[PDB]
Amino acid sequence: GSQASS
Amino acid sequence: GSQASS
Amino acid sequence: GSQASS
Amino acid sequence: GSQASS
Amino acid sequence: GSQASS
Amino acid sequence: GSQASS
Amino acid sequence: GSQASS
Amino acid sequence: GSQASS
Amino acid sequence: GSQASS
Amino acid sequence: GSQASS
Amino acid sequence: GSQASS
Amino acid sequence: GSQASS
Amino acid sequence: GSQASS
Amino acid sequence: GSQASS
Amino acid sequence: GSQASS
Amino acid sequence: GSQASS
Repeated sequence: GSQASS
Repeated sequence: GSQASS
Repeated sequence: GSQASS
Repeated sequence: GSQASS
Repeated sequence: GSQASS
Repeated sequence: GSQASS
Repeated sequence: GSQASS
Repeated sequence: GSQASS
Repeated sequence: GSQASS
Repeated sequence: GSQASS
Repeated sequence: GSQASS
Repeated sequence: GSQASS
Repeated sequence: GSQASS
Repeated sequence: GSQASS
Repeated sequence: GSQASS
Repeated sequence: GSQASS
């Protein structure tokens, strides 16, 4: 699973 | 699963 | 599953 | 399933 | 704009 | 803009 | 912008 | 911007 | 910017 | 699993 | 910027 | 697993 | 910037 | 596992 | 900048 | 495992 926050 | 927040 | 928030 | 919010 | 495909 | 594909 | 693929 | 792939 | 691949 | 925060 | 690969 | 914070 | 590979 | 903080 | 490989 | 802090 991939989580990306910006 | 993929989560992307911007 | 994919979640995308902007 | 896909969720997209903008 | 939001695009969601499943 | 948000794009979500699954 | 957010892109999420699964 | 956030990109998440799984 | 955030990129996450799995 | 991959987590990326910026 | 953050890049995470797994 | 990979974690990247910036 | 942060890069993490596993 | 890889952790990278900046 | 931080690079972590495993 | 690899940890990198900067």
